[PDB]
Amino acid sequence: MSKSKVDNQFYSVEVADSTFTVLKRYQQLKPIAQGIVCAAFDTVLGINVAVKKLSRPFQNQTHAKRAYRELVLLKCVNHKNIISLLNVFTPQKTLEEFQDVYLVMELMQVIHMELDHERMSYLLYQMLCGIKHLHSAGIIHRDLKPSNIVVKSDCTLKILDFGTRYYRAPEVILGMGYAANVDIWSVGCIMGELVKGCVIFQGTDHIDQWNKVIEQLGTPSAEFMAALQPTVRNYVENRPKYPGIKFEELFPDWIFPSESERDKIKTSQARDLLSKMLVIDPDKRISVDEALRHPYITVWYDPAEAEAPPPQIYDEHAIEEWKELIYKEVMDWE
Repeated sequence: MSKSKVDNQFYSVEVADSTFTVLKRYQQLKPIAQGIVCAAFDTVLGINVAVKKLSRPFQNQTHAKRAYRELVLLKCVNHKNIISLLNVFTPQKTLEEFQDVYLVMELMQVIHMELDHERMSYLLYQMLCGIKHLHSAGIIHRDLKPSNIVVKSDCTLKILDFGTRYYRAPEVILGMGYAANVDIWSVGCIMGELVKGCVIFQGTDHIDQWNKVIEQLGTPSAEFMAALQPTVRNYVENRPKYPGIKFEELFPDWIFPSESERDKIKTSQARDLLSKMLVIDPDKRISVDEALRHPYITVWYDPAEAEAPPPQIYDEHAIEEWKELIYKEVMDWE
């Protein structure tokens, strides 16, 4: 029983100050503190990938920290709707000889694209699947925005990062402390932007960002303001009062698809979901679980995507302990 050659045999290519020694599957390598990163083509998967070399990551405590967190964090969070770790390998064949770690990542407009309800609800479904998986691995994104989401021509969506002010939730703006559903506010902002064709809350500065929120959604409840630090409450109380604009005025029927009788029902569904995500008070904001079960979204629901279990929940060593810990993480990828 001969072993797979493209997956087990290495070639070297010189890049800057370092020999890149990679599996034969990774071809046409081109360069693009953490380490050197080459773009490549994975001939097995038939996709573009980024190959990152970490040289002697165990040789420094601070480098070891970075390396060990990145390996365990990226392993926790692999999902079809997240830019994921595809492969980890080392050319070296024993703990004693172990020097280098290679990480392989997937290498990767639609705002202003004319979408129908089918495509919009699918993009939103996929965003929510990606956020749920992150939350289940104990990661809150906190920084969701159009410029860290990619869509393929077939409307397959992936989130690029998981560690501007337009997409940040009120509780973050006012520094109240936050839970998972900060990410729901961001989804609301992106959904609003997709439909309305502009940034929903476009503050000229950090002070104006709050003004844009209350101007459109209205002054928040006594309960929300009671939860603020007294100095923050005092500012928020002294703002002019706003009643809020009805979501039928902010997001009229005619800016959603209106062709069929199905479109009319889906527009009410879309606006209903939007009215439950763009809620100032996070205690009253829809959760990711409830959003995935919302009639607008749940037509796409597949346990394999929505309940895709994370391999583990993400939460001072000697040089030789760090080395051993990193190497065992590489050996899990066979």
